[PDB]
Amino acid sequence: HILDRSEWLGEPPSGKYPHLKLPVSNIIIHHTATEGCEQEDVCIYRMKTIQAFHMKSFGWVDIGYNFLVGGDGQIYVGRGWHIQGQHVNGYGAISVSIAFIGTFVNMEPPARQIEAAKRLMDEGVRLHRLQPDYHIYAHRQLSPTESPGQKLFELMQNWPRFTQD
Ligand SMILES: [Cu+2]
Repeated sequence: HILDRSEWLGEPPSGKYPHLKLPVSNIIIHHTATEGCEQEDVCIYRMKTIQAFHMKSFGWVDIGYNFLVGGDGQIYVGRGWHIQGQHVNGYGAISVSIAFIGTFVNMEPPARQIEAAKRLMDEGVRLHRLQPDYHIYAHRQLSPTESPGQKLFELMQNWPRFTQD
């Protein structure tokens, strides 16, 4: 279940932003450092609120992430596959971001949230958005941040395609 901008009731982007050359080789895992969401209506509310924060507080053209996944086990489309993402605690790696909605410092995401990210990535490969040999990194490997949270970072150690280096 993938909710696009029309389904999470988002605003259109306020301007253009550099395109991503596809397929991309890297996925970067974030957390949103907000409350999590375990049912669609709450996830949609969170998405709207995060988009507003990014657009109004930071002045960005759109919610910063390419994709987000909710504790409801659903995928939320942010900027999508074709547009470069933007992130607090920035980095320049050519990649697509997936933000786990929530804060995973001392709690883990439910299985269904992790499974949503996995499903998103396999679809990326099928539709030629992600290279077949793509690698997965944590935001904190690339920038001085806690993101995606200690507990989620621990879980990632055993993920297929997770790259320590
Ligand atoms: Cu949909």
